[PDB]
Amino acid sequence: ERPTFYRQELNKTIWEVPERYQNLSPVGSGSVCAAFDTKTGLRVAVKKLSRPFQSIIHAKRTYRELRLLKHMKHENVIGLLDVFTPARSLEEFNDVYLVTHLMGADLNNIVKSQKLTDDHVQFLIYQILRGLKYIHSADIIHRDLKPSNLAVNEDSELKILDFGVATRWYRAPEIMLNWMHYNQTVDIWSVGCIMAELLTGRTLFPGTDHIDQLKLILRLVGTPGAELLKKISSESARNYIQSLTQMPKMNFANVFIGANPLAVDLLEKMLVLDSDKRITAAQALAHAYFAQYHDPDDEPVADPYDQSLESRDLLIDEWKSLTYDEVISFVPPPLDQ
Ligand SMILES: Cc1cccc(-n2nc(C(C)(C)C)cc2NC(=O)Nc2ccc(Nc3ncnc4ccc(N)cc34)cc2)c1
Ligand SMILES: CCCCCCCCO[C@@H]1O[C@H](CO)[C@@H](O)[C@H](O)[C@H]1O
Repeated sequence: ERPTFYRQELNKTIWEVPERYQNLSPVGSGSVCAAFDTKTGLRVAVKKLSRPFQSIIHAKRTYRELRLLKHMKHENVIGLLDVFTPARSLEEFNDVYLVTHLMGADLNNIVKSQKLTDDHVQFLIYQILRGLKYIHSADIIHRDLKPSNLAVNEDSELKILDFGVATRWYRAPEIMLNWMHYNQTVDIWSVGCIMAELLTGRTLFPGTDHIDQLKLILRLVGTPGAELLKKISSESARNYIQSLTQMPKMNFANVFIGANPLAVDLLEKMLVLDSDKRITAAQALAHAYFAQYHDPDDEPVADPYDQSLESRDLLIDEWKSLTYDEVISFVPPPLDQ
């Protein structure tokens, strides 16, 4: 069933791809070409992974990304159109290519190139939360949500991805404080930071580093209360928190001047320091702010995903063979009609 492959050098890089994919053109940097998919009609991104089996960290990362992308089947989350290698045997297996729908803009472009209406914010944050509900239901935490990880087309349809502007700006305070474990609601923190930026056109917490990032956060939300202090396991974190000059929680309505009050109320529900008290993605979808999009009959959950597999301690050649099996067992999506 093997397709016919053709070779081409593109910016001093070899590219060996099925005939299916035509008119490869580099779009930046592994490395990515825009292509025409003759099978489907669609414009695609073909990403040739960089040194996928260089080391155990690379091989594991390769395996994890392939497995995750094979699992994602939701309108607001990146999906896999195809995965291929030009190898006809495991023994000649060294290259992995991923194929996805080609993206135009990201949300860093739309924010930095527009003044967004409240109506448009409603729709974009809705879709982010709808993809997160799905991702979170598989017990997956994104951990890296920021505008550049959110693709948005000319129809304002949005997809969550991970390309793999500081990330720290959108990171929950518990990750700043190097918390041992963290909750799925770290991602809700990020959405709050993103939503804020879409409403104001400004980075909410542009910390120059991690201590500075905490400082800026605490300025808005206040220093921890005695309920929250009681939940700090770390002796060192606990001392440092108790060492702070107490700051009061700001009223977000006096900060987000001119914004829709329902949008402000939601921000108050997302940007809570205590993560146990943060609104969840599924709860967020039912907030009055999304009254005109929310459809509890069309906000699906994912099948369970076994994370134990990508976390084993295996040799390079074993991750390699496992990745090969995932490539071979790939079943393509159905075409539209
Ligand atoms: C590194 C890594 C490791 C493990 C998992 C991931 N994740 N995780 C996810 C979630 C949690 C959201 C399921 C998604 C991914 N991987 C991912 O999104 N991969 C991806 C992202 C962007 C592209 N690239 C382009 N695509 C579409 N148009 C373009 C147009 C231009 C351009 N330069 C690039 C592109 C290809 C693959 C990522
Ligand atoms: C000084 C700023 C540090 C405040 C960090 C507290 C915010 C995190 O909140 C904490 O998240 C944990 C991780 O999932 C949970 O186990 C705790 O119950 C929760 O209170």
